[PDB]
Amino acid sequence: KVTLFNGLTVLPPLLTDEMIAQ
Amino acid sequence: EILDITPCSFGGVSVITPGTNTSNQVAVLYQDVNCTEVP
Ligand SMILES: *[C@@H]1O[C@H](CO)[C@@H](O)[C@H](O)[C@H]1NC(C)=O
Ligand SMILES: *[C@@H]1O[C@H](CO)[C@@H](O)[C@H](O)[C@H]1NC(C)=O
Repeated sequence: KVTLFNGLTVLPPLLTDEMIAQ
Repeated sequence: EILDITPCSFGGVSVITPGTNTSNQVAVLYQDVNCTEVP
C-alpha cells in the first residue's frame, strides 16, 4: 500500500524490515 | 554528442572505535560509497 547531489544523504535504519517483522 | 554529468561519489566518514582505555584500534565507514572508490 505504501510505495513512494548537494549534501543530502539518506541513512539506512538500524533495524531492517526483516528484523522488525521478526 | 549528448553527455550526462553526475557528481562523483561523496559521503560522510564515521569512525567506529571502542573507548580509548580499551584500545587504540579504529575502523572507518564511508557512507554510500563503492568499496572500489575509497582510495
Ligand atoms: C578506563 O579503564 C580503566 C581500567 O578499567 C578505568 O579505571 C578507567 O576509569 C577508565 N576510564 C574512563 C575515563 O572511564
Ligand atoms: C560498485 O562499483 C561497480 C563498478 O562500476 C558498479 O558496477 C557497482 O554497481 C557499484 N556498487 C553498487 C552496489 O552499485
